[PDB]
Amino acid sequence: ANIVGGIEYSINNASLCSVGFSVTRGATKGFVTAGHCGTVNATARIGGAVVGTFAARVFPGNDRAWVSLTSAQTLLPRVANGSSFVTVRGSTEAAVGAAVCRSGRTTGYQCGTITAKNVTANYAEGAVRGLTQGNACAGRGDSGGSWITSAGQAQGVMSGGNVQSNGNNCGIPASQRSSLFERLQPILSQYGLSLVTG
Amino acid sequence: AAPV
Repeated sequence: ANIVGGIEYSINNASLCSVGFSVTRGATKGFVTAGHCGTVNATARIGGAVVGTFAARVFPGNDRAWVSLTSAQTLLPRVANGSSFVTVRGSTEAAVGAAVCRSGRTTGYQCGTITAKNVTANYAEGAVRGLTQGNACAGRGDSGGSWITSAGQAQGVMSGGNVQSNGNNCGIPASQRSSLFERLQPILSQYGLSLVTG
Repeated sequence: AAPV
């Protein structure tokens, strides 16, 4: 499968999540995603084909994971934007007020600005600390997807938000949205990964 | 907030 930020993948033929970013670990290919999407060794599929398994994750506390893929997958330095693509150029962290977009299988590519950093989400499973908050909307299924600037600087992966009864926070004003992402930097150093760029 |  072609691995691009934002596309859907399933875990153990049940849940759906979105791909965050293509990365490598030495000769191993992988992608970073949300920790709440799977447990170590869970199987990931893309378009009904097995592509790899969860190699590690932390959730709750943090919300991160990486899936190691088979040799046959094609990693690309790109994030889905409808039928087009945003090229990943690096991982400079943007500051509060920067504009940012996110991509995932449920709401597509949405943009907004970062409103706060170091936020705690109180999930049923336990607290998740250190999240960055943006006001781009998102829905159930967007988790693990990419957060990136239009300039191609990868910011992190989708963790959660104040989803309403329709499954997203897209029907409420930007002013009232809380969409949280796990920072990419600590995920790359924690697992020794390098981002694929173009 | 909820995960996703």
